[PDB]
Amino acid sequence: TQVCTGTDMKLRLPASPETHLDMLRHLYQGCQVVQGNLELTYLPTNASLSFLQDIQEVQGYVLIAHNQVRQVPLQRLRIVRGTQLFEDNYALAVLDNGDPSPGGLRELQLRSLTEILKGGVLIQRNPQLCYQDTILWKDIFHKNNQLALTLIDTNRSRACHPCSPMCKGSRCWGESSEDCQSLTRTVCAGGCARCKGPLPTDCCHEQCAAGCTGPKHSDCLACLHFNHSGICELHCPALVTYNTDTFESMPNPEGRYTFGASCVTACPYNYLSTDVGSCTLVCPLHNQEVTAEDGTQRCEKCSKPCARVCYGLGMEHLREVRAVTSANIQEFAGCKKIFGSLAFLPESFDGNTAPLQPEQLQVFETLEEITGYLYISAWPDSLPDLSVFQNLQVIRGRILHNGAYSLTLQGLGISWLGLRSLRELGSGLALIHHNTHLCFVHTVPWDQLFRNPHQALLHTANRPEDECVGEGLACHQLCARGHCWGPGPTQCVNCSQFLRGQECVEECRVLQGLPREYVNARHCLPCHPECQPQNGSVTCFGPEADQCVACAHYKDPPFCVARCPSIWKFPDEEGACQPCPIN
Amino acid sequence: EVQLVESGGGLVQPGGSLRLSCAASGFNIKDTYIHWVRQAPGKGLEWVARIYPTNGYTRYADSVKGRFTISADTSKNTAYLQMNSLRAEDTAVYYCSRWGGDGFYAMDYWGQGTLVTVSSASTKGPSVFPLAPGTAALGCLVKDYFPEPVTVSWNSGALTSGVHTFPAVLQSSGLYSLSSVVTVPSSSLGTQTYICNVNHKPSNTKVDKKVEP
Amino acid sequence: DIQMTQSPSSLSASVGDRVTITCRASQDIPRSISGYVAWYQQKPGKAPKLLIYWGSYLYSGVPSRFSGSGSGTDFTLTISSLQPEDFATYYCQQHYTTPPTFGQGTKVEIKRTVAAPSVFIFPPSDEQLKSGTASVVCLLNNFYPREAKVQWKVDNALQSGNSQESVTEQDSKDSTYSLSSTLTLSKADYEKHKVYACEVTHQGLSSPVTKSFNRG
Ligand SMILES: *[C@@H]1O[C@H](CO)[C@@H](O)[C@H](O)[C@H]1NC(C)=O
Ligand SMILES: *[C@@H]1O[C@H](CO)[C@@H](O)[C@H](O)[C@H]1NC(C)=O
Repeated sequence: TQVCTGTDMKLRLPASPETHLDMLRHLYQGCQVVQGNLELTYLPTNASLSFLQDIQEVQGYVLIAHNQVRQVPLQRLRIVRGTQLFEDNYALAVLDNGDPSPGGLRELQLRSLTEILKGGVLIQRNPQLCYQDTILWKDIFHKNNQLALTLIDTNRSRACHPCSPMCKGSRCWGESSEDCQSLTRTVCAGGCARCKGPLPTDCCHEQCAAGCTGPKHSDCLACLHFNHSGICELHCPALVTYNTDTFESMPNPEGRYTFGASCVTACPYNYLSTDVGSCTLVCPLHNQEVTAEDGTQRCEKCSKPCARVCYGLGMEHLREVRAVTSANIQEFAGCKKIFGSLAFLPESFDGNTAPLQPEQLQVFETLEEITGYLYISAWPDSLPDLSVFQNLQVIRGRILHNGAYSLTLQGLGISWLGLRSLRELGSGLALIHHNTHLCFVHTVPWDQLFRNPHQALLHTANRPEDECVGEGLACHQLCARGHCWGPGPTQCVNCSQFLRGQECVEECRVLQGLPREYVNARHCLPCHPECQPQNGSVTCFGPEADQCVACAHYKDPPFCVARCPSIWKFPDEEGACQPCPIN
Repeated sequence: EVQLVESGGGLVQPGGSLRLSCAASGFNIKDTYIHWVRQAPGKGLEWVARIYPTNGYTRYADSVKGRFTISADTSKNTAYLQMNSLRAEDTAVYYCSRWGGDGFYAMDYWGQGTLVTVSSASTKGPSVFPLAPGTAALGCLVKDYFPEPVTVSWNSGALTSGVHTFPAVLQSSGLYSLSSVVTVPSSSLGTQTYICNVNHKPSNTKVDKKVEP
Repeated sequence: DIQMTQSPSSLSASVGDRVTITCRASQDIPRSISGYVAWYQQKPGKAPKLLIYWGSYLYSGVPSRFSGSGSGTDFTLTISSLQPEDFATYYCQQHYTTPPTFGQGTKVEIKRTVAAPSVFIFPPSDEQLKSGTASVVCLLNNFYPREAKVQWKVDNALQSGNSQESVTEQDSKDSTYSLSSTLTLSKADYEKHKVYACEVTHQGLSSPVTKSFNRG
């Protein structure tokens, strides 16, 4: 699907090399527009990167570092926007790509790269790279970005074949004839921002951003601001228009929300609509999230000083805080929804700052939604599961660990997960690895929880499956479909038969049983104490003391009662609470 | 003292939804059960729902089952009745009543009732006409309105003797029409003053027309 | 479940006389409901008042002339000295089972000295005519018994089906009725004629009497 999210890992070492590349493949296969940063790092010689073929635009910056691979096929990339920048300076950073026959990047091959709207270029310590010293970078930088830094190292360990003789000014991205830099700014007639040629009638419209196949606002190679169904525009159409006489708001039916550099009739799945017409991943100040009956969340206005919210890591007062710890565990007391993330790390426990004791973890027993991510790299040996989050229902992943993962469990050796209420990972990837004693992984129906095709479970080095089956560690037979989060009848995704509390069971106690029960939506629920259990029949029709087939003791119609109330009554012949004759 | 007050009821389209609210007062409803009984126009009392607020347990007449939910917010000392999927047969006046103490299950206290009409028709506030007067009898003629009722009242609370406010009737057009009259001696006519204060809450409208020789 | 079945469904008695409404439970969970039935009084439009609970116990504020007895599944509300205030529908209820069910209701009505009406006839004023349509209304005030006919005569033409019938609930003090017959006609066949009539037949009349207005 055309728009993917990016990552945010900078130069940090991926913790699971064995799955690192499937994460990139999953993010990027089919993606044309990276809503974030494109970071390609720690890739070995034999890494196939064909899934990058379709990328045209990168909203953030592009980072290519510590790779032994020889080619990154980014030939379709037209435009880097530089919304964020590597080291707050660079839109493109190519660093340390080469061995510490042979390996390392040989040619950038960015032949469609015509526009860098903000930021500059850093290229350092690439032993086998050629042609980079050839490029007229000032042509690629936007008019308002001419003073972008360019810090470029040309130290190589080999000789370069010249640019193909096809190349105009001997400026190229590679030795091939399709690798000549095409210039779109410095070679233009008049004051033209971008042209497709030397004439003044080649010249692109003022709303295009990288070039054009013509003079119109529908002929742009990229939009400088917004794409409105094929037309590049300065802004989208407002959701509201004003009555020419009275100025009452009128819903504009050509109305659109802003999403990245697009106009859209509805924000996409995990995003929030604002009254301002944006699609955001977080309400801007003094707003509250409001959830329609569609499950479709809006950022509406605060009608007063807004209620209190539980922020998690990376929000408000917890913005700069690394881990959940003893110092801040009470911050979560009584929270049902956390705006932000929760990260548990070795320092959470092995502390000045104390050790977070396992029982304090119960604060999260009331937790149903996390809007950021959940990351666990440490967890007390004495707890076999993640049941303190039994009631967690959804992780949105509007913020993801390393830009990538919405759920992450590693180095724990818990024994099962037990996140039994977890029904949705709204976005982001699930990385579960290096949990020696962890079974019940493939017992979870992962893709019932995922919401878009760029999501998957990456898992390696947990307890091996044959070792789980060889100890009878499998879903209890009452769980439907063979899907569960741990051992026993409480851990099922759905009971085949009935539910008593959290326990799946074969039969409620309608006919045989110590405390007799009725049924309600495949639940076993108690008959009132004052119902006499009936041999060979149903004992009760519901919870209330007046839904017995017959009374255990006395009756004060309509209710079976333990004793007649002292407004003075007494038991008569047939057990009925008659009133005393004198008060 | 002790009372209940029904509210939030009036006019709805077929297949619509409305929320009746029953404001308890003078006792706490945790101590007893709260009932909704309804009455169609010129028909008997039909028990509709019960709730025991303490634990929220509810029971429903088969007719309303899975359409009206009844709930009770203990903090407010109030009980609600969320009607959904309103049929035409649900057109009636709705009283909320309580049961008494612990072992006393008669409906001892009742509210005043709110009318609920299920029909697609808008609210036209009527036009109020006069009529022409030893017996001096006169009248007002409030015509073409929907839906009921009408609070006629001659002066503040001055005239309540020989005062007859009639019931309404469905015209073939689909608009109601009543007549409100009053009698007094012929030695008065044009001396003091006589204004019938009519009211129609459904359309916020109000007229205070008069009668004269 | 249980069905309560009252009888009679309606009755008419005179002031001071003894009235007896019965109510009959219907089920195949019989036992003896006697002591677990209640009675309520309701007046037109107003909300029900509790009269009797646990079969025979008189609720506070209720006159003693109201009494209730019962045994088995058959119960009886007597009113030992009927008063004009007592005009109403009376309901029994059982709460021996859930849901608690009401009887169909017994309409009481006070049999009173026959009384002829004080007829009036009212025109559509200059306010009412400046509109699009009009309406002349014919009143029968403070009369008893209930039944009465009101024929319209535009000059001499006998009307078939262009009028409407409205009647008051029996008065709580004198227990008389009151009726309004109105003839639905616009300004179409209004400006035509000049002498509108209204004739009213009633048991308390020797012979139909009529009233009208003069246009000036
Ligand atoms: C504009 O978006 C449309 C899809 O609505 C697409 O066909 C076209 O390529 C886009 N144009 C630009 C310049 O991105
Ligand atoms: C069980 O799963 C079903 C989907 O089959 C879901 O609708 C339901 O809410 C779940 N029931 C529980 C565990 O309450």
